Amino acid sequence: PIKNTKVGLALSSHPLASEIGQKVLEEGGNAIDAAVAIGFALAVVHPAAGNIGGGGFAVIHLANGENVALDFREKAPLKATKNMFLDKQGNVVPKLSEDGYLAAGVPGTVAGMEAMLKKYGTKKLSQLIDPAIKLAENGYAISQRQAETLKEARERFLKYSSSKKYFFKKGHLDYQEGDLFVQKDLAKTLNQIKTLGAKGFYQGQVAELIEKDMKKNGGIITKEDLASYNVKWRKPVVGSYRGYKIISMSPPSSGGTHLIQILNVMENADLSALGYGASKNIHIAAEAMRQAYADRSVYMGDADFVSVPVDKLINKAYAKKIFDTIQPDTVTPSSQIKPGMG
Amino acid sequence: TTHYSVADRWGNAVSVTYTINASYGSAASIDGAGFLLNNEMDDFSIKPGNPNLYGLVGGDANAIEANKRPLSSMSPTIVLKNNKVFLVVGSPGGSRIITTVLQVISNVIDYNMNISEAVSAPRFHMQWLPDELRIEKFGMPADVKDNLTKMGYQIVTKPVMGDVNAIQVLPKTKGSVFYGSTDPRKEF
Repeated sequence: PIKNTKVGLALSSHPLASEIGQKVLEEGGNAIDAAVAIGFALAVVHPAAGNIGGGGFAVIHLANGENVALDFREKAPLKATKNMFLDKQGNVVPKLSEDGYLAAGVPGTVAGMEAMLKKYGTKKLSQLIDPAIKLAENGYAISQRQAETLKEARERFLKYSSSKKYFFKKGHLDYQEGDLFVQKDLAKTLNQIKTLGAKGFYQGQVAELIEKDMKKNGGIITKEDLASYNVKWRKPVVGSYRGYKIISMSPPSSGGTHLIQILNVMENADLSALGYGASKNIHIAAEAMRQAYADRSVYMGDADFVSVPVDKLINKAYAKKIFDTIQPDTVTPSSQIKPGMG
Repeated sequence: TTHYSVADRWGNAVSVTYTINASYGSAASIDGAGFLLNNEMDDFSIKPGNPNLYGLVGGDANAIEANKRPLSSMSPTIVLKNNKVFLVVGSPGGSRIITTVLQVISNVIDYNMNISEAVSAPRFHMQWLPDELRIEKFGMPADVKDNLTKMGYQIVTKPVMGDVNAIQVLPKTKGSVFYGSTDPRKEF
Protein backbone atom coordinates (compact mmCIF):
# COMPACT_ATOMS: atom_id res chain seq x y z
CA PRO A 1 0.00 0.00 0.00
CA ILE A 2 0.72 3.77 -0.02
CA LYS A 3 2.45 4.60 3.32
CA ASN A 4 2.83 7.55 5.73
CA THR A 5 4.27 7.63 9.24
CA LYS A 6 4.26 11.39 9.94
CA VAL A 7 1.32 13.53 8.76
CA GLY A 8 -1.19 10.91 7.56
CA LEU A 9 -2.79 10.41 4.11
CA ALA A 10 -5.25 12.26 1.82
CA LEU A 11 -6.42 9.91 -0.93
CA SER A 12 -8.69 10.60 -3.91
CA SER A 13 -9.38 9.34 -7.43
CA HIS A 14 -7.21 12.09 -9.01
CA PRO A 15 -3.46 12.38 -8.33
CA LEU A 16 -3.46 16.19 -8.63
CA ALA A 17 -6.23 16.44 -6.02
CA SER A 18 -4.55 13.87 -3.72
CA GLU A 19 -1.26 15.76 -4.02
CA ILE A 20 -3.08 18.95 -3.06
CA GLY A 21 -4.64 17.28 0.02
CA GLN A 22 -1.33 15.69 0.97
CA LYS A 23 0.47 19.07 0.80
CA VAL A 24 -2.12 20.54 3.21
CA LEU A 25 -1.22 17.75 5.66
CA GLU A 26 2.53 18.31 5.11
CA GLU A 27 2.05 22.02 5.75
CA GLY A 28 0.33 21.47 9.12
CA GLY A 29 -3.35 21.42 8.15
CA ASN A 30 -5.70 18.87 9.73
CA ALA A 31 -7.81 16.19 8.02
CA ILE A 32 -10.74 18.62 7.50
CA ASP A 33 -8.44 21.26 5.97
CA ALA A 34 -7.08 18.69 3.49
CA ALA A 35 -10.61 17.41 2.72
CA VAL A 36 -11.83 20.95 1.85
CA ALA A 37 -8.85 21.48 -0.46
CA ILE A 38 -9.56 18.12 -2.12
CA GLY A 39 -13.28 18.86 -2.55
CA PHE A 40 -12.52 22.02 -4.52
CA ALA A 41 -9.60 20.45 -6.42
CA LEU A 42 -11.77 17.58 -7.66
CA ALA A 43 -14.39 20.12 -8.86
CA VAL A 44 -11.77 21.24 -11.38
CA VAL A 45 -9.79 18.09 -12.20
CA HIS A 46 -12.54 15.43 -12.06
CA PRO A 47 -15.65 17.16 -13.47
CA ALA A 48 -17.40 13.84 -14.19
CA ALA A 49 -17.83 13.47 -10.41
CA GLY A 50 -15.97 16.15 -8.43
CA ASN A 51 -18.07 19.26 -8.37
CA ILE A 52 -19.43 22.43 -6.99
CA GLY A 53 -22.82 21.81 -8.72
CA GLY A 54 -23.75 18.73 -6.67
CA GLY A 55 -23.61 17.55 -3.08
CA GLY A 56 -22.67 14.76 -0.72
CA PHE A 57 -21.83 13.62 2.80
CA ALA A 58 -18.91 13.73 5.17
CA VAL A 59 -18.44 11.32 8.08
CA ILE A 60 -15.91 12.70 10.54
CA HIS A 61 -14.15 11.19 13.55
CA LEU A 62 -12.58 13.94 15.62
CA ALA A 63 -9.38 13.77 17.64
CA ASN A 64 -11.43 14.11 20.83
CA GLY A 65 -13.47 10.96 20.20
CA GLU A 66 -16.63 12.58 18.80
CA ASN A 67 -18.23 11.16 15.62
CA VAL A 68 -20.28 13.46 13.37
CA ALA A 69 -21.94 13.44 9.96
CA LEU A 70 -22.40 16.34 7.59
CA ASP A 71 -25.35 16.26 5.22
CA PHE A 72 -24.66 18.55 2.27
CA ARG A 73 -27.02 16.63 0.00
CA GLU A 74 -28.94 18.59 -2.65
CA LYS A 75 -32.53 19.68 -1.91
CA ALA A 76 -35.52 19.47 -4.20
CA PRO A 77 -36.25 23.09 -5.31
CA LEU A 78 -39.14 25.04 -3.70
CA LYS A 79 -41.11 24.55 -6.93
CA ALA A 80 -40.48 20.76 -7.03
CA THR A 81 -43.58 18.54 -6.99
CA LYS A 82 -44.30 14.80 -6.60
CA ASN A 83 -45.23 14.23 -10.28
CA MET A 84 -42.90 16.82 -11.87
CA PHE A 85 -41.26 14.20 -14.13
CA LEU A 86 -44.49 12.66 -15.42
CA ASP A 87 -46.63 13.51 -18.46
CA LYS A 88 -50.40 14.09 -18.83
CA GLN A 89 -51.09 10.34 -18.63
CA GLY A 90 -48.97 9.87 -15.48
CA ASN A 91 -46.10 8.34 -17.43
CA VAL A 92 -42.39 9.08 -16.99
CA VAL A 93 -41.04 11.70 -19.40
CA PRO A 94 -37.93 10.03 -20.87
CA LYS A 95 -34.69 11.69 -19.61
CA LEU A 96 -36.48 14.57 -17.81
CA SER A 97 -35.00 13.38 -14.48
CA GLU A 98 -31.54 12.78 -16.04
CA ASP A 99 -30.59 15.30 -18.74
CA GLY A 100 -30.75 19.09 -18.33
CA TYR A 101 -31.82 21.77 -15.92
CA LEU A 102 -34.92 20.23 -14.35
CA ALA A 103 -32.90 17.18 -13.22
CA ALA A 104 -30.94 19.33 -10.72
CA GLY A 105 -31.40 19.69 -6.97
CA VAL A 106 -30.17 22.81 -5.14
CA PRO A 107 -26.35 22.33 -4.89
CA GLY A 108 -24.87 21.67 -1.48
CA THR A 109 -21.16 21.03 -2.05
CA VAL A 110 -19.98 24.64 -1.50
CA ALA A 111 -22.03 25.05 1.70
CA GLY A 112 -20.75 21.63 2.82
CA MET A 113 -17.07 22.54 2.28
CA GLU A 114 -17.44 25.86 4.13
CA ALA A 115 -19.44 24.21 6.98
CA MET A 116 -16.90 21.58 7.79
CA LEU A 117 -14.06 24.11 7.45
CA LYS A 118 -15.63 26.64 9.79
CA LYS A 119 -16.53 24.08 12.47
CA TYR A 120 -13.49 21.77 12.48
CA GLY A 121 -10.75 23.14 10.16
CA THR A 122 -7.77 25.37 10.99
CA LYS A 123 -6.71 26.97 7.69
CA LYS A 124 -8.47 29.73 5.75
CA LEU A 125 -10.76 28.78 2.85
CA SER A 126 -8.96 31.44 0.84
CA GLN A 127 -5.78 29.32 1.04
CA LEU A 128 -7.32 25.85 0.67
CA ILE A 129 -9.10 26.90 -2.55
CA ASP A 130 -6.06 28.53 -4.23
CA PRO A 131 -4.76 25.21 -5.67
CA ALA A 132 -8.15 24.55 -7.32
CA ILE A 133 -8.22 28.11 -8.72
CA LYS A 134 -4.73 27.69 -10.15
CA LEU A 135 -5.81 24.46 -11.93
CA ALA A 136 -8.92 26.15 -13.39
CA GLU A 137 -7.07 29.29 -14.56
CA ASN A 138 -3.90 27.55 -15.79
CA GLY A 139 -5.29 24.21 -16.84
CA TYR A 140 -4.44 20.55 -16.54
CA ALA A 141 -3.88 17.63 -18.87
CA ILE A 142 -6.88 15.52 -19.90
CA SER A 143 -6.12 11.92 -18.83
CA GLN A 144 -6.71 8.70 -20.77
CA ARG A 145 -9.76 7.81 -18.65
CA GLN A 146 -11.12 11.39 -18.89
CA ALA A 147 -10.81 11.33 -22.64
CA GLU A 148 -12.99 8.16 -22.56
CA THR A 149 -15.63 9.49 -20.17
CA LEU A 150 -15.85 12.85 -22.01
CA LYS A 151 -16.24 10.96 -25.32
CA GLU A 152 -19.10 8.96 -23.79
CA ALA A 153 -20.84 12.14 -22.55
CA ARG A 154 -20.58 13.89 -25.94
CA GLU A 155 -24.21 13.54 -27.05
CA ARG A 156 -25.40 14.71 -23.65
CA PHE A 157 -23.16 17.82 -23.64
CA LEU A 158 -24.36 18.65 -27.15
CA LYS A 159 -27.88 19.49 -25.95
CA TYR A 160 -26.79 22.53 -23.92
CA SER A 161 -25.07 25.66 -25.22
CA SER A 162 -23.37 26.26 -21.83
CA SER A 163 -21.80 22.77 -21.73
CA LYS A 164 -20.77 22.90 -25.40
CA LYS A 165 -18.87 26.09 -24.51
CA TYR A 166 -17.13 24.57 -21.43
CA PHE A 167 -16.55 20.89 -22.33
CA PHE A 168 -15.55 21.03 -26.03
CA LYS A 169 -12.81 22.70 -28.00
CA LYS A 170 -13.81 25.14 -30.75
CA GLY A 171 -16.32 23.55 -33.17
CA HIS A 172 -17.65 21.26 -30.42
CA LEU A 173 -14.64 18.88 -30.70
CA ASP A 174 -13.91 16.35 -27.97
CA TYR A 175 -10.94 17.02 -25.74
CA GLN A 176 -8.30 14.37 -26.43
CA GLU A 177 -5.82 12.74 -24.05
CA GLY A 178 -3.03 15.19 -23.13
CA ASP A 179 -4.93 18.34 -24.16
CA LEU A 180 -4.72 21.28 -21.80
CA PHE A 181 -8.12 21.89 -20.28
CA VAL A 182 -8.63 25.48 -19.05
CA GLN A 183 -11.72 26.59 -17.19
CA LYS A 184 -11.82 30.38 -16.92
CA ASP A 185 -15.50 30.81 -15.94
CA LEU A 186 -15.09 28.10 -13.30
CA ALA A 187 -12.12 30.05 -11.93
CA LYS A 188 -14.33 33.18 -11.78
CA THR A 189 -16.80 31.25 -9.59
CA LEU A 190 -14.13 29.74 -7.36
CA ASN A 191 -12.66 33.25 -6.99
CA GLN A 192 -16.05 34.53 -5.80
CA ILE A 193 -15.99 31.73 -3.21
CA LYS A 194 -12.40 32.54 -2.25
CA THR A 195 -13.27 36.18 -1.61
CA LEU A 196 -16.79 35.87 -0.24
CA GLY A 197 -17.08 32.32 1.10
CA ALA A 198 -20.18 30.25 0.32
CA LYS A 199 -22.23 33.43 -0.18
CA GLY A 200 -19.97 33.81 -3.26
CA PHE A 201 -21.91 30.83 -4.68
CA TYR A 202 -25.36 31.14 -3.06
CA GLN A 203 -25.84 34.95 -3.34
CA GLY A 204 -24.71 37.83 -5.60
CA GLN A 205 -23.46 37.33 -9.16
CA VAL A 206 -23.26 33.53 -9.25
CA ALA A 207 -26.77 33.19 -7.74
CA GLU A 208 -27.99 35.59 -10.47
CA LEU A 209 -26.30 33.52 -13.15
CA ILE A 210 -27.83 30.34 -11.78
CA GLU A 211 -31.32 31.79 -11.48
CA LYS A 212 -31.42 33.35 -14.94
CA ASP A 213 -29.92 30.34 -16.73
CA MET A 214 -32.39 28.06 -14.96
CA LYS A 215 -35.35 30.20 -16.15
CA LYS A 216 -34.06 30.33 -19.74
CA ASN A 217 -33.78 26.57 -19.91
CA GLY A 218 -36.83 25.15 -18.13
CA GLY A 219 -35.18 24.66 -14.73
CA ILE A 220 -36.74 25.81 -11.46
CA ILE A 221 -33.84 26.74 -9.13
CA THR A 222 -34.15 30.37 -7.96
CA LYS A 223 -32.16 32.82 -5.82
CA GLU A 224 -34.64 31.97 -3.04
CA ASP A 225 -33.63 28.29 -3.31
CA LEU A 226 -29.93 29.17 -3.14
CA ALA A 227 -30.23 31.56 -0.24
CA SER A 228 -32.26 28.93 1.61
CA TYR A 229 -29.80 26.05 1.07
CA ASN A 230 -28.84 24.55 4.44
CA VAL A 231 -26.35 21.85 5.46
CA LYS A 232 -27.31 19.66 8.38
CA TRP A 233 -24.98 18.32 11.02
CA ARG A 234 -26.48 14.94 11.76
CA LYS A 235 -25.68 11.98 13.99
CA PRO A 236 -23.97 9.21 12.02
CA VAL A 237 -25.52 5.74 12.12
CA VAL A 238 -23.33 3.52 14.35
CA GLY A 239 -23.04 -0.26 14.51
CA SER A 240 -20.50 -2.92 15.53
CA TYR A 241 -18.93 -5.84 13.68
CA ARG A 242 -16.81 -8.40 15.54
CA GLY A 243 -15.38 -5.86 18.04
CA TYR A 244 -15.11 -2.98 15.57
CA LYS A 245 -17.26 0.19 15.64
CA ILE A 246 -18.85 1.14 12.33
CA ILE A 247 -19.56 4.85 11.79
CA SER A 248 -21.45 5.67 8.60
CA MET A 249 -23.93 8.06 6.93
CA SER A 250 -27.46 8.28 8.21
CA PRO A 251 -30.55 9.52 6.34
CA PRO A 252 -30.87 11.04 3.80
CA SER A 253 -28.45 8.33 2.78
CA SER A 254 -29.53 4.72 3.06
CA GLY A 255 -25.90 3.60 2.81
CA GLY A 256 -24.79 3.51 6.44
CA THR A 257 -28.00 1.87 7.58
CA HIS A 258 -27.90 -1.02 5.11
CA LEU A 259 -24.13 -1.39 5.48
CA ILE A 260 -24.63 -1.98 9.23
CA GLN A 261 -27.70 -4.15 8.59
CA ILE A 262 -25.92 -6.43 6.11
CA LEU A 263 -22.85 -6.77 8.33
CA ASN A 264 -25.15 -7.49 11.27
CA VAL A 265 -26.59 -10.46 9.36
CA MET A 266 -23.12 -11.65 8.29
CA GLU A 267 -21.89 -11.43 11.93
CA ASN A 268 -23.96 -14.54 12.69
CA ALA A 269 -21.61 -16.69 10.63
CA ASP A 270 -17.90 -17.37 11.15
CA LEU A 271 -16.90 -16.20 7.65
CA SER A 272 -13.20 -16.45 8.54
CA ALA A 273 -13.53 -20.24 8.76
CA LEU A 274 -14.05 -20.74 4.99
CA GLY A 275 -12.19 -17.59 3.91
CA TYR A 276 -12.45 -15.10 1.04
CA GLY A 277 -14.58 -16.10 -1.97
CA ALA A 278 -16.21 -19.25 -0.55
CA SER A 279 -19.68 -19.81 -2.03
CA LYS A 280 -21.15 -20.41 1.45
CA ASN A 281 -19.85 -17.03 2.55
CA ILE A 282 -20.96 -15.26 -0.63
CA HIS A 283 -24.46 -16.77 -0.17
CA ILE A 284 -24.82 -15.41 3.42
CA ALA A 285 -23.77 -11.91 2.29
CA ALA A 286 -25.94 -12.00 -0.82
CA GLU A 287 -29.03 -13.07 1.09
CA ALA A 288 -28.46 -10.29 3.61
CA MET A 289 -28.08 -7.87 0.67
CA ARG A 290 -31.28 -9.14 -0.86
CA GLN A 291 -33.31 -8.39 2.32
CA ALA A 292 -31.57 -5.01 2.88
CA TYR A 293 -32.37 -3.74 -0.63
CA ALA A 294 -35.99 -4.89 -0.38
CA ASP A 295 -36.11 -2.97 2.93
CA ARG A 296 -34.53 0.07 1.26
CA SER A 297 -37.30 0.27 -1.35
CA VAL A 298 -40.06 0.78 1.26
CA TYR A 299 -38.49 2.30 4.37
CA MET A 300 -35.82 4.75 3.22
CA GLY A 301 -36.00 8.46 2.45
CA ASP A 302 -35.22 11.85 3.96
CA ALA A 303 -36.10 11.43 7.65
CA ASP A 304 -36.92 15.16 7.89
CA PHE A 305 -40.00 14.32 5.78
CA VAL A 306 -40.84 10.64 6.37
CA SER A 307 -40.46 8.16 9.26
CA VAL A 308 -37.38 6.01 8.70
CA PRO A 309 -36.99 3.08 11.09
CA VAL A 310 -33.15 3.27 11.24
CA ASP A 311 -32.97 1.78 14.75
CA LYS A 312 -35.10 -1.20 13.76
CA LEU A 313 -33.08 -1.84 10.56
CA ILE A 314 -29.76 -1.78 12.47
CA ASN A 315 -31.10 -3.83 15.39
CA LYS A 316 -29.02 -7.00 15.78
CA ALA A 317 -32.17 -8.97 16.67
CA TYR A 318 -33.72 -8.09 13.29
CA ALA A 319 -30.47 -9.19 11.62
CA LYS A 320 -30.57 -12.52 13.51
CA LYS A 321 -34.12 -13.07 12.20
CA ILE A 322 -32.84 -12.50 8.64
CA PHE A 323 -29.87 -14.81 9.19
CA ASP A 324 -32.16 -17.62 10.47
CA THR A 325 -34.12 -17.68 7.17
CA ILE A 326 -30.93 -18.40 5.17
CA GLN A 327 -30.87 -22.00 3.79
CA PRO A 328 -27.55 -23.88 3.31
CA ASP A 329 -27.91 -24.31 -0.46
CA THR A 330 -30.87 -22.42 -1.80
CA VAL A 331 -31.88 -18.78 -2.12
CA THR A 332 -35.03 -16.88 -1.18
CA PRO A 333 -36.06 -15.61 -4.62
CA SER A 334 -36.57 -11.82 -4.61
CA SER A 335 -40.29 -12.26 -5.45
CA GLN A 336 -40.75 -13.98 -2.07
CA ILE A 337 -38.94 -11.29 -0.04
CA LYS A 338 -41.11 -9.18 2.18
CA PRO A 339 -39.71 -5.75 3.17
CA GLY A 340 -39.36 -5.75 6.95
CA MET A 341 -40.18 -9.50 7.02
CA GLY A 342 -43.41 -8.41 8.80
CA THR B 1 -19.63 9.99 -7.83
CA THR B 2 -16.24 10.03 -6.17
CA HIS B 3 -14.99 9.20 -2.70
CA TYR B 4 -12.00 10.54 -0.82
CA SER B 5 -10.51 9.67 2.57
CA VAL B 6 -8.23 11.70 4.88
CA ALA B 7 -6.58 10.96 8.19
CA ASP B 8 -4.11 13.13 10.07
CA ARG B 9 -1.48 12.82 12.80
CA TRP B 10 -3.76 14.15 15.51
CA GLY B 11 -6.34 11.38 15.07
CA ASN B 12 -8.95 13.14 12.93
CA ALA B 13 -10.47 11.15 10.05
CA VAL B 14 -12.68 12.51 7.29
CA SER B 15 -14.53 10.32 4.79
CA VAL B 16 -16.30 12.25 1.98
CA THR B 17 -18.41 10.91 -0.85
CA TYR B 18 -19.82 13.59 -3.15
CA THR B 19 -21.29 13.71 -6.61
CA ILE B 20 -23.35 15.26 -9.37
CA ASN B 21 -24.89 11.77 -9.67
CA ALA B 22 -24.35 10.41 -13.22
CA SER B 23 -21.04 10.83 -15.05
CA TYR B 24 -21.05 14.64 -15.70
CA GLY B 25 -24.33 15.11 -13.79
CA SER B 26 -27.22 16.50 -15.82
CA ALA B 27 -24.71 17.35 -18.61
CA ALA B 28 -25.97 20.99 -18.44
CA SER B 29 -23.68 23.75 -17.02
CA ILE B 30 -24.52 27.12 -15.56
CA ASP B 31 -23.76 29.72 -18.28
CA GLY B 32 -21.21 32.22 -16.99
CA ALA B 33 -20.30 30.11 -13.97
CA GLY B 34 -18.49 27.16 -15.61
CA PHE B 35 -19.85 24.25 -13.53
CA LEU B 36 -22.00 21.20 -14.26
CA LEU B 37 -25.40 20.75 -12.64
CA ASN B 38 -26.14 17.50 -10.79
CA ASN B 39 -28.96 15.19 -11.90
CA GLU B 40 -29.62 14.20 -8.29
CA MET B 41 -33.36 14.42 -8.79
CA ASP B 42 -33.17 10.95 -10.36
CA ASP B 43 -32.29 9.61 -6.88
CA PHE B 44 -35.90 10.24 -5.85
CA SER B 45 -38.59 7.76 -6.84
CA ILE B 46 -40.24 9.71 -9.69
CA LYS B 47 -43.13 7.23 -10.03
CA PRO B 48 -43.79 4.29 -7.68
CA GLY B 49 -42.05 1.12 -8.90
CA ASN B 50 -40.10 2.98 -11.59
CA PRO B 51 -36.40 1.93 -11.57
CA ASN B 52 -33.89 4.79 -11.69
CA LEU B 53 -30.38 4.94 -13.18
CA TYR B 54 -29.23 2.24 -10.71
CA GLY B 55 -32.30 0.02 -10.94
CA LEU B 56 -33.45 1.32 -7.56
CA VAL B 57 -37.17 1.53 -6.81
CA GLY B 58 -39.35 3.39 -4.31
CA GLY B 59 -42.82 4.61 -3.22
CA ASP B 60 -43.86 7.16 -0.61
CA ALA B 61 -40.70 7.31 1.51
CA ASN B 62 -38.51 8.51 -1.36
CA ALA B 63 -41.16 10.56 -3.25
CA ILE B 64 -40.35 14.10 -4.38
CA GLU B 65 -41.34 16.99 -2.19
CA ALA B 66 -40.24 20.62 -2.06
CA ASN B 67 -36.97 20.98 -0.11
CA LYS B 68 -36.67 17.21 0.45
CA ARG B 69 -33.26 15.56 -0.02
CA PRO B 70 -33.28 12.65 -2.46
CA LEU B 71 -32.40 9.24 -1.04
CA SER B 72 -28.70 8.28 -1.49
CA SER B 73 -26.69 5.07 -1.27
CA MET B 74 -23.44 6.90 -0.47
CA SER B 75 -21.59 5.27 2.39
CA PRO B 76 -18.56 7.25 3.61
CA THR B 77 -17.55 5.15 6.57
CA ILE B 78 -15.05 5.19 9.43
CA VAL B 79 -14.25 1.98 11.29
CA LEU B 80 -12.81 2.28 14.85
CA LYS B 81 -10.83 -0.23 16.91
CA ASN B 82 -10.62 0.43 20.69
CA ASN B 83 -11.88 3.94 19.82
CA LYS B 84 -8.91 4.71 17.52
CA VAL B 85 -9.16 5.21 13.72
CA PHE B 86 -8.77 1.83 11.95
CA LEU B 87 -10.32 2.24 8.45
CA VAL B 88 -11.49 5.26 6.45
CA VAL B 89 -13.42 3.91 3.46
CA GLY B 90 -16.02 4.68 0.79
CA SER B 91 -16.77 4.34 -2.89
CA PRO B 92 -18.85 5.64 -5.73
CA GLY B 93 -21.23 3.38 -7.69
CA GLY B 94 -24.86 4.25 -6.90
CA SER B 95 -26.63 1.17 -5.62
CA ARG B 96 -23.31 -0.75 -5.68
CA ILE B 97 -21.76 1.54 -3.05
CA ILE B 98 -23.26 -0.23 -0.05
CA THR B 99 -22.03 -3.67 -1.17
CA THR B 100 -18.58 -2.41 -2.31
CA VAL B 101 -17.93 -0.77 1.04
CA LEU B 102 -19.09 -3.73 3.08
CA GLN B 103 -16.91 -6.16 1.08
CA VAL B 104 -13.81 -4.03 1.69
CA ILE B 105 -14.55 -3.91 5.41
CA SER B 106 -15.30 -7.65 5.57
CA ASN B 107 -12.11 -8.44 3.63
CA VAL B 108 -10.06 -6.66 6.31
CA ILE B 109 -12.04 -7.88 9.32
CA ASP B 110 -13.10 -11.40 8.35
CA TYR B 111 -10.22 -12.36 6.05
CA ASN B 112 -7.34 -10.33 7.46
CA MET B 113 -6.51 -8.71 4.16
CA ASN B 114 -4.39 -5.60 4.25
CA ILE B 115 -6.09 -2.56 2.77
CA SER B 116 -4.50 -2.97 -0.64
CA GLU B 117 -5.63 -6.62 -0.81
CA ALA B 118 -9.09 -5.69 0.57
CA VAL B 119 -9.64 -3.12 -2.16
CA SER B 120 -8.26 -5.13 -5.10
CA ALA B 121 -10.22 -8.31 -4.29
CA PRO B 122 -13.08 -9.09 -6.74
CA ARG B 123 -16.52 -7.84 -5.72
CA PHE B 124 -20.04 -9.29 -6.04
CA HIS B 125 -23.37 -7.52 -5.74
CA MET B 126 -26.98 -8.41 -4.97
CA GLN B 127 -29.62 -5.61 -4.91
CA TRP B 128 -32.81 -7.73 -4.82
CA LEU B 129 -34.15 -6.14 -8.04
CA PRO B 130 -32.92 -7.16 -10.51
CA ASP B 131 -32.74 -10.67 -9.00
CA GLU B 132 -29.20 -11.42 -10.11
CA LEU B 133 -25.81 -11.98 -8.58
CA ARG B 134 -23.52 -9.49 -10.28
CA ILE B 135 -19.81 -10.37 -10.46
CA GLU B 136 -16.61 -9.02 -12.07
CA LYS B 137 -14.47 -10.42 -14.87
CA PHE B 138 -12.01 -13.01 -13.48
CA GLY B 139 -13.58 -12.61 -10.08
CA MET B 140 -15.20 -15.97 -9.49
CA PRO B 141 -13.89 -19.32 -10.73
CA ALA B 142 -16.12 -21.99 -12.30
CA ASP B 143 -16.38 -24.12 -9.11
CA VAL B 144 -17.80 -21.23 -7.09
CA LYS B 145 -20.13 -20.04 -9.92
CA ASP B 146 -21.43 -23.59 -10.34
CA ASN B 147 -22.18 -23.94 -6.65
CA LEU B 148 -23.92 -20.58 -6.50
CA THR B 149 -25.98 -21.34 -9.66
CA LYS B 150 -27.10 -24.59 -8.02
CA MET B 151 -28.46 -22.64 -5.04
CA GLY B 152 -30.50 -20.69 -7.58
CA TYR B 153 -28.52 -17.51 -8.26
CA GLN B 154 -28.57 -16.04 -11.75
CA ILE B 155 -24.93 -14.97 -12.14
CA VAL B 156 -24.05 -12.09 -14.52
CA THR B 157 -20.64 -10.64 -15.28
CA LYS B 158 -20.76 -6.85 -15.59
CA PRO B 159 -18.31 -3.87 -15.54
CA VAL B 160 -16.13 -3.50 -12.48
CA MET B 161 -17.78 -1.92 -9.49
CA GLY B 162 -16.47 1.04 -7.50
CA ASP B 163 -13.40 3.13 -6.94
CA VAL B 164 -12.42 2.74 -3.33
CA ASN B 165 -9.97 5.16 -1.75
CA ALA B 166 -9.22 3.80 1.70
CA ILE B 167 -6.86 4.31 4.58
CA GLN B 168 -5.89 1.82 7.21
CA VAL B 169 -4.31 3.07 10.47
CA LEU B 170 -2.21 0.82 12.64
CA PRO B 171 -0.60 1.69 16.00
CA LYS B 172 3.19 1.60 16.27
CA THR B 173 5.35 1.93 19.43
CA LYS B 174 5.60 5.66 18.76
CA GLY B 175 2.55 7.03 16.90
CA SER B 176 0.75 5.36 14.00
CA VAL B 177 1.42 4.11 10.50
CA PHE B 178 -1.06 5.10 7.74
CA TYR B 179 -1.55 2.71 4.80
CA GLY B 180 -3.47 3.62 1.72
CA SER B 181 -5.03 2.11 -1.29
CA THR B 182 -6.45 3.60 -4.39
CA ASP B 183 -8.55 1.25 -6.56
CA PRO B 184 -7.17 -0.31 -9.76
CA ARG B 185 -10.75 -0.09 -11.18
CA LYS B 186 -11.51 3.68 -11.74
CA GLU B 187 -15.25 3.23 -12.52
CA PHE B 188 -15.88 6.98 -13.02
